[PDB]
Amino acid sequence: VQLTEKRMDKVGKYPKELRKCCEDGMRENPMRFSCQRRTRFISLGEACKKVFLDCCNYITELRRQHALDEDIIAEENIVSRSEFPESWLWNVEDLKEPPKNGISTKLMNIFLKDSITTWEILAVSMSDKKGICVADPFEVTVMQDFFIDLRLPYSVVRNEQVEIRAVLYNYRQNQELKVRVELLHNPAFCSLATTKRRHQQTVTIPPKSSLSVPYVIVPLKTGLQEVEVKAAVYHHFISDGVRKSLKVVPEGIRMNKTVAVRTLDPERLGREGVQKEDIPPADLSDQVPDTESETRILLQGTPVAQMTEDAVDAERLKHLIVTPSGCGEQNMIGMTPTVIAVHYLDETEQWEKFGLEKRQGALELIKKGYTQQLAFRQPSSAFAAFVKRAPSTWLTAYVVKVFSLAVNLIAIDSQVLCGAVKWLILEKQKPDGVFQEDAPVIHQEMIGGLRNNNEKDMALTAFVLISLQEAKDICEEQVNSLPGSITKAGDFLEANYMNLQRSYTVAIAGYALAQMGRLKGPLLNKFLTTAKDKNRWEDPGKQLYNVEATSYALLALLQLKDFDFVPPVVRWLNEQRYYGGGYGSTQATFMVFQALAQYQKDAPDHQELNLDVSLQLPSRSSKITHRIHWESASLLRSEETKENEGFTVTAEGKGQGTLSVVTMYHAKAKDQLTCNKFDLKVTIKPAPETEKRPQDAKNTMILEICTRYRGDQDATMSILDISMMTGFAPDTDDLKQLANGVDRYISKYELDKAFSDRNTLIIYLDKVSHSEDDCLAFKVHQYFNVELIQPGAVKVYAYYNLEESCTRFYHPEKEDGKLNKLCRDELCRCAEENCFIQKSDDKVTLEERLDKACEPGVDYVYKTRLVKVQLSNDFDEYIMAIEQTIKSGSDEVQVGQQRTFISPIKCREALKLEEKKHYLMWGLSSDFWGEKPNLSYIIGKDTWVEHWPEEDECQDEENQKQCQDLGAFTESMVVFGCPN
Amino acid sequence: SPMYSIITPNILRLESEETMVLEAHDAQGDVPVTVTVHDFPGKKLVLSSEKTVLTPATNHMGNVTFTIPANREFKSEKGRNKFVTVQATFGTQVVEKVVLVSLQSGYLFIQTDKTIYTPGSTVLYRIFTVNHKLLPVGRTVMVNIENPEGIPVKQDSLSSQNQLGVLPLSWDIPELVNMGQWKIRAYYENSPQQVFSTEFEVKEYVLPSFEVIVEPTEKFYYIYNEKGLEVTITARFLYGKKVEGTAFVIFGIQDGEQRISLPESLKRIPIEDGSGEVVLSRKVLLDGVQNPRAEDLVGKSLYVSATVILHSGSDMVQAERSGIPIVTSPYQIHFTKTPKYFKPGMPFDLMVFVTNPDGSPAYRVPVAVQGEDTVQSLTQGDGVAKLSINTHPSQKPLSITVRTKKQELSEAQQATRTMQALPYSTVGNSNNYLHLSVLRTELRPGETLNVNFLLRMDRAHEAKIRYYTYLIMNKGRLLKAGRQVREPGQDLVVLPLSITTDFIPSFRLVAYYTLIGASGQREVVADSVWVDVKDSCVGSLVVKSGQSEDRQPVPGQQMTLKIEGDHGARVVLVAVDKGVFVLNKKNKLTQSKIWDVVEKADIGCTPGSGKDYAGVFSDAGLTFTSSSGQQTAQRAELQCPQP
Amino acid sequence: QVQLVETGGGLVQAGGSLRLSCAASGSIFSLNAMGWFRQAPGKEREFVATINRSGGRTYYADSVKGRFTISRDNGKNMVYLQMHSLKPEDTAIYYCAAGTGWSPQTDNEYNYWGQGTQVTVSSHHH
Ligand SMILES: *[C@@H]1O[C@H](CO)[C@@H](O[C@@H]2O[C@H](CO)[C@@H](O[C@@H]3O[C@H](CO[C@@H]4O[C@H](CO)[C@@H](O)[C@H](O)[C@@H]4O)[C@@H](O)[C@H](O[C@@H]4O[C@H](CO)[C@@H](O)[C@H](O)[C@@H]4O)[C@@H]3O)[C@H](O)[C@H]2NC(C)=O)[C@H](O)[C@H]1NC(C)=O
Ligand SMILES: *[C@@H]1O[C@H](CO)[C@@H](O)[C@H](O)[C@H]1NC(C)=O
Repeated sequence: VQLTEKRMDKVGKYPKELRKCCEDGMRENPMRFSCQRRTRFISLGEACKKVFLDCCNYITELRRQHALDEDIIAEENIVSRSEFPESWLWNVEDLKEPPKNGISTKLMNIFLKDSITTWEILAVSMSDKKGICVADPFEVTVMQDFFIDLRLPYSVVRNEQVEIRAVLYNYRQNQELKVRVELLHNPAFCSLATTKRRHQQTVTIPPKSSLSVPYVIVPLKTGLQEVEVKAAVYHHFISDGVRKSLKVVPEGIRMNKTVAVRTLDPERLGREGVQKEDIPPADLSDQVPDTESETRILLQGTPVAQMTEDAVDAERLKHLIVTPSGCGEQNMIGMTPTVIAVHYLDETEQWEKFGLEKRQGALELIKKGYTQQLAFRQPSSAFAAFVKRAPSTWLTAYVVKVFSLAVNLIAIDSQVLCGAVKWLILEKQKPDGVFQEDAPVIHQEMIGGLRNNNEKDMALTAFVLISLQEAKDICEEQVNSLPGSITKAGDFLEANYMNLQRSYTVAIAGYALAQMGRLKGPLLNKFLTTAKDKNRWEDPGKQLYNVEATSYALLALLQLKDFDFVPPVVRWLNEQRYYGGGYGSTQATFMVFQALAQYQKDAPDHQELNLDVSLQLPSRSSKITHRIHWESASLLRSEETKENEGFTVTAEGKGQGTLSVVTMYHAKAKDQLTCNKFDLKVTIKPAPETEKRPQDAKNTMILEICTRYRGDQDATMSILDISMMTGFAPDTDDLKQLANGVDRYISKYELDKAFSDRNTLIIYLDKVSHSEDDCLAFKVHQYFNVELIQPGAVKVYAYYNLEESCTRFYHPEKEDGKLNKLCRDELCRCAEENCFIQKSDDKVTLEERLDKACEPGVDYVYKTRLVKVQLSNDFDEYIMAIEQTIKSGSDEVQVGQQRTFISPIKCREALKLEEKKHYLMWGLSSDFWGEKPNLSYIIGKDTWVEHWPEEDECQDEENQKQCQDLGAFTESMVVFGCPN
Repeated sequence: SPMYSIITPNILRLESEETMVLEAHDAQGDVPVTVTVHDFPGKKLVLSSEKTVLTPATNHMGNVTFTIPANREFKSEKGRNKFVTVQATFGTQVVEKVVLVSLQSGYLFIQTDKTIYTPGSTVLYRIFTVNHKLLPVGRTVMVNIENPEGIPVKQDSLSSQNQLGVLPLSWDIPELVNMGQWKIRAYYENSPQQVFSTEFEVKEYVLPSFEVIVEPTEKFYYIYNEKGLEVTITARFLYGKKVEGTAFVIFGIQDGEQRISLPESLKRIPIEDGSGEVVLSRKVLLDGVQNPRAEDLVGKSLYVSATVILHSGSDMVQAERSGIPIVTSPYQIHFTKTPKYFKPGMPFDLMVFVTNPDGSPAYRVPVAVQGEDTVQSLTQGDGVAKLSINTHPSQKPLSITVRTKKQELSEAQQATRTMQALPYSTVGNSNNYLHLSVLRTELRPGETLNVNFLLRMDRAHEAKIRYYTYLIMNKGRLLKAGRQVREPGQDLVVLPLSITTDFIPSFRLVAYYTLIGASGQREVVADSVWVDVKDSCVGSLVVKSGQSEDRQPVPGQQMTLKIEGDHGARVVLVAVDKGVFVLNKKNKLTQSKIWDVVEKADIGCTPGSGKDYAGVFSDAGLTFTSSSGQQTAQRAELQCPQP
Repeated sequence: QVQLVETGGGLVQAGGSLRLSCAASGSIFSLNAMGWFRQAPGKEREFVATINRSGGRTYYADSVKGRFTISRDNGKNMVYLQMHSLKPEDTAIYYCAAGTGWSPQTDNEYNYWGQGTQVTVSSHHH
């Protein structure tokens, strides 16, 4: 009863075609949906559905028996290994010494690589007399019999109890190795090794095998720290050692919240004199305690200076956008912005001052983009958003547009472009002039209204017309029906133009009609009227779509050569930068780039750059006067300050630019207060032990994510951005089952690690239904067991409208208290020293209290009373009450006011507080902290905390000695001052 | 009587030195000859006069070596073979022949460091630019890298004029790109119609916890062996620790490029100590139901798919063993190296090629001919064994049957093969044949080969033969040409052929004599031979260790590397892992691949004879024409007619 | 790789002393084990002394436990063997050997050897 051979034996009785559906039906679905609920998600298999149900029902009732058992499918036609060691010794040398019997000899001394593998050097000779000669491989078996491997996680969050392990490999066959393995000490984390003594231990490795030696460390400081293990063998002369770098990340999540963005322009705005502009400080009502914050002030001399400078540099082009790129339109970062950037620089003749050498680099970037984009192509030149999906009309037309715009820069194959135009015109355009879309919706303007969907055809047809407006003389001999398609599309747009209710449709349709010269009269009036405040085309509830609509409308205005309605639209488009200096989605950044770039077609009485921007920063001691001029290599200047303040900026002179004020801080792990346009629930539940896990894994758990759209229709494109907990990684088997099976629930996964905090897992969803919850679950494996784990984040957001989001956090929440790594040793007292002062082992006198209290840093000395205790899984909050200010600090506080002290979780057991007990506490002016509620004293290495026994219990033996000392302390700190 | 003979390569390669040998028979005075080549049609000249005179001091042998400059004309862009007309004027008598042209301009070989990559790695590739003589030359070549959709994503265009025929190139695979059999195309800027390609797979990034090797004990399957196919399942971790687990293995039959998975052979064997043996019995094997017999399954192949699951984890790795042959005999007899025509009466040499089921050459395999099976001939290292038969002079089409007689075998496992050979055609039924015989050895440059000339003819006009005309065909070009004297009354005439490094890798010898025939007409008796030299380097290069067997070097050690090459030659190196060099299918870059490519572009199609008197020159890759009216049938086929 | 040349031997008094210098022809760093071996006529190849790559760890055979002292100067690429309190039974051919670092007391893990030098310790009279 192996029940695997039964499964495969039953699979072997279906036709070879349409045979995968029974295989995927036999699979254990991790999101344990019944057969009839999985047959709802199967796409194209009509006979497959019945087959999927037949086999699913089968194996499911064969699983109802037998409570070692093997229940995995044995598949076929899959190659196993890749990632072989990188090649080296790639050089061209020649022989030019006198030959010996016609054979020249040259000796070349080389350095072997640090890899344990069998290299095989291949040689080829080319002689201009005796021709060519391919040599035999010279096999070099590089081997080492004692090799030490250090296993540490990807990143560890501060104050976590992780157990790294040093695996020792012994390949000696006749010898059982006795070796002394030692962990070196680093003051940046509490290890079993200190400065007082080493942590060296003697172990014995069996022959032809390994041994794992564990070390538990507690990171105390954020940054890249050195984990170094030394191994010295106890018999031979082999001494090996490993020194790896472990990065320790802060306790929250990184945020680059945009403080404000202000258009720097003294001529059209700022009236008399010149423009003054106040910039507020940041919110930071949730900044993680004891974390730094950096404010980057960015001065763009022109509206499109940073976007170009980033579009040229390779290792900076992907910083324009805060969302991943794993789909047909998203990948277009590799082309579009670099394309319009190079064109903007060509039209304005700026490569001379900027640097000619970079142009070709940009072109190579475009080449790479083009290469990447070719991966989404189907037969007959049709582009789908994801492989194994129906080709989309919108994406195909958009790729046509970008490619036809790119034929000027790099070599674009006319077969793909022309075949795509042919696919669009011939297959997707109906004699109605309407373009059909038989794929899932990508843009939320592609789905339109329901009972009347007239505008649904309007927006798509206008977009495809904009696409074909730039492939006029580029692709025509292959597809000669471009004037007729433009005719029919423009006719459908110009006929049903008075049926448009949304401002986006009006915008993009107006630009499509203006490109042909058909925007005039009632269409012109109707178009310009909808613009609210005559500087933005917007709809409530769709935020980035308003940036797109304003961009398309600006292109319509520049197409009509109208130079009156533009400056307000430029001022509005320049101040929509919400996610860093750039924008959220791809389409927003692209269209704003195109429009703001094409406002500088020529210089027809247009503003030339010569600004005199002075900034009075409170953190700095003097004014800061930046002067960016035209005909300068860098139209960009930036400064950085490590203190968050609200500074005043004063622009002057002639020139229109941008002031981007962005900060960087770490927010706490609290779930979203108000989730705008998304419902999201995340739960994590442990998996059974007997259920098999990978070998290196220690514990396996199930992660379940359930989301729902709150809109009137289904969401069009959604991202699940899951940041893993420390030491965790997803099970790629389940991800493969969900992304590639017949019952599809995931478009594709990524695991796109950008080297920021913990590694992320991006999941792509074609849609999120509003009629139900799109639950999906998968296994997560903990390869390093961690205690005091800080929770992980799961942020959902719509790709083309980032304000539709919901950020939730998940945690196992183990029961009633904290299980840490065994605290008996000094490894623990070391960790607990960090978060509150240390007492001399009950040898505490009031004279000592006076010393430590009369330190020059001691700003406040309070007598608190523990009112409330709200402890979380990342930071415990003690809502205290001041009963008497024995020494008030730099912050005014009244007797009886509450102050909420924050403490790290790792210190909870070290403090062991009880509610409604008196306490003596003191600290520094640095202990005060900026949050709201304005109750922020961080209990740190300088915060004295001691339980004050009440008057009724001073009649006990262990208390009176402390009571009298505390009273003498109080009066000796009120009546008598400090002499130090 | 005056007879001006012209023979030149049957297919003229462009930008290559083609030697033309023109003669003057029965004429004792010296005739001036200037040869020119014209575009067909038209009077467009692409070669100068190329002067020479044929003085009796050189026995009337001429040299007019020339190169054909590459130009576009006569529909080299519309699917026609742009023929050219050669002119050979002997005083006033002019002999012309329309010769086929092949725009080839040389060879391009592509070196890839790996064959399976990861999306994100670097591809180090080099282009080698040589001509038809495999010497480095400076040409302009276009290098395009194509995705499996056939879209060039990386276009380059460079000249290897002063880089000594090598072009180092690199490309970084992006993180998201197509998956499949990516190609690298390389073609000459002058001859884009000729493309060379090397393929590689990008696939994806996978790192298994353990490797599983699944292979049978026998490198083939003998059908009548009821022991079954015994397959070994070994599995070990990637660091030398044997895997403990269990393997689900299944068998099936690969007919052509399709398969029939057998759901009756699925077995679960325990993999203990990294070892596991499973057998596919002939009982279950015969039970595949289509038509049940054991001789219809010959020619198909088997395949073994194994899925090993680890005991201590959920890890699972599968491997497949394909390319295993189902043979009726563990040896194969091939007449592909044996001529397809025989001369009646005079003995026939058979170049019987003995090989193994995997295509490898056989060694020490006794073979014999049916009928006169009382002969003893063993196979050499190259895999060729000669079997001579003394045939009778008749009009019979000779049907030969050869079988191997290797004992210590059941002699049902001995294969037999039947070839059909058509007779020769003498002009005028003159019974005039010449036979060239050589002793089959694996010879090297530096040796001297005795070429046995045989001449059988009637007693009349036997004193008219004082000279054999011998020409050497090497890599498509004419290497050496000359005369071999003969005293009348001799039946065997030995030619001392001095073999140098130029005869590599294979050469065809053409020998003919012309005379006034007994039927009254012009008689041209001819015969050729395909002689295979050991396929080794024209030069020499090896790479060995340094001072004193640097034993199992440790990572980071500075080991001395000794390079042994030719004087005045660039040497390119690339250190790749064994794990990628081993699994690259047959896409390696070896010397044998180079020689196989050069021999694949050979003009001659038949080993050593022709259908008639002029078919010998055509089958040898030569156009023969005369002033007396003897010529070959012109070819319009750039590729040989495949049988 | 590296080859070695031993010098400093010869004939010496019964209880005298002499230092044997082992010259290397390459890089002596990264050589974990550097060992002196002796072979007397009518004796198996026996072990004398080994020194670590940086010194500190020294292994000696019981026959020369306190009488001999092996040293090394990595800067000069030299290994020294000082022989104090000689005994007539020490008459042998002393070799210098480059090793791997594995099991230095045995002679199987030394892939490079030298030429050797004859040390003859003559007894009193006889
Ligand atoms: C979130 O927001 C943060 C804001 O901090 C982003 O992080 C920053 O990204 C910036 C670029 O996007 C980084 O800008 C760089 O600034 C460097 C300056 O650093 C020092 O400057 C002082 C000034 O005297 C020097 O002495 C020091 O030696 C350093 O240089 C520049 O060096 C760097 O590159 C240069 O820029 C200049 C012009 O600005 C060029 O002329 C020069 O050729 C070179 O290109 C660059 O400008 C900034 O450091 C960086 N902060 C950190 C520490 O990360 C995040 O990337 C945003 N994250 C996301 C995901 O959006
Ligand atoms: C012409 O050159 C070839 C090649 O070396 C040679 O075989 C031939 O003998 C030469 N011609 C004469 C007349 O010697």
